[PDB]
Amino acid sequence: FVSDALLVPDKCKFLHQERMDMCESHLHWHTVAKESCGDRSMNLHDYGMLLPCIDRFRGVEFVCCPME
Amino acid sequence: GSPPGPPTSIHVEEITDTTATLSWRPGPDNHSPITAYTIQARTPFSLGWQAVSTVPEVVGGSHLTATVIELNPWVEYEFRVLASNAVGTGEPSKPSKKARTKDTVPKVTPANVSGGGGSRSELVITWEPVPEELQNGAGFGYVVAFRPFGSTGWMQAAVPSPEASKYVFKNETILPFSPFQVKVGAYNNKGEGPFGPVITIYSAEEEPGRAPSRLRAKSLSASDVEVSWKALKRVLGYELRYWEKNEKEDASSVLRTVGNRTLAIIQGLKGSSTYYITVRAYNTAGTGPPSPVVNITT
Repeated sequence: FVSDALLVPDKCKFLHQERMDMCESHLHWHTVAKESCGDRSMNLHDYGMLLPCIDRFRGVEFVCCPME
Repeated sequence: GSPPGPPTSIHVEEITDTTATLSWRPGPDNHSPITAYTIQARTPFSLGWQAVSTVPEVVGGSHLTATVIELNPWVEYEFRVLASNAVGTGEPSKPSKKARTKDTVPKVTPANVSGGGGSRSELVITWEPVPEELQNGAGFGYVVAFRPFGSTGWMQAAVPSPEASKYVFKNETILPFSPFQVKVGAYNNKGEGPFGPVITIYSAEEEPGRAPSRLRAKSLSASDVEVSWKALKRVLGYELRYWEKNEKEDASSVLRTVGNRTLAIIQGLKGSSTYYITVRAYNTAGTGPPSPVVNITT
């Protein structure tokens, strides 16, 4: 497994999260990213999975960018 | 009238990222009032037992508790206390139970960030992994940033292994032997540390496009032969590939030269035998197409 390289334009932020105890689905890790950009007043423009543990992962990486 | 005895029942009242509050029970004063206490500690990264700084700076004989300061976050410690009277310093106490300090964000960057090499369409980024005593927490990983030199934004990726020392990015947009700006950071469960300074690493180059030509050979002895060819993306040397008449090219031996030497000598051959020899250029991206084969006898 190799983590995806995400594109981070100017004033965007690269974020990531993981927990060696968890083993969650892709859809769960998406909602983690979409909400984290949301309560920062930013949109989700790019994301990928971290640490595979069947279609389940221990982490996520994503990019938030300002709105409008 | 001799030095005092050792304290007993060393206990850790609390522990933080850098401090540890300790308590202990006094031993015999050996007819001389204990004037002060002193504290030592030991980690897997210390040269055995070492003295520590405390608050207060001087732990008096009436003090059965003190705070050790200036510890290393996320490090497993054990402590001991020594009594000291007017006659002299006493025997150390027994070690406390092991206690790991609390964690924090990493304060260091990966050392010796560098890279280069690989096959075409690849960008190789390397770094010296952070040793355990500087990681400052569980879940230690790395963040790698890179971009073509002069670009606006960055490409970034989380590399979660604490022992990760290499990240390889492959893409059809990677131009051969092109410069990239690269910086590598660190992180653990408590947050992210700082990035290192921006360095320039070049992408992988392309293997040689052409074969050497005019391959000729002549024997020097029953086991030694001299091989020469003609010169031609850059080249760092040439690779010989040889096998005897009753063998195949794929199950052969290899020999590599460095530079533009254009000549080479093969040892270890058998006398009165026929061999086949192939010369092939190479750089860091691999080899190019081979030259037409030559046959020589010993």
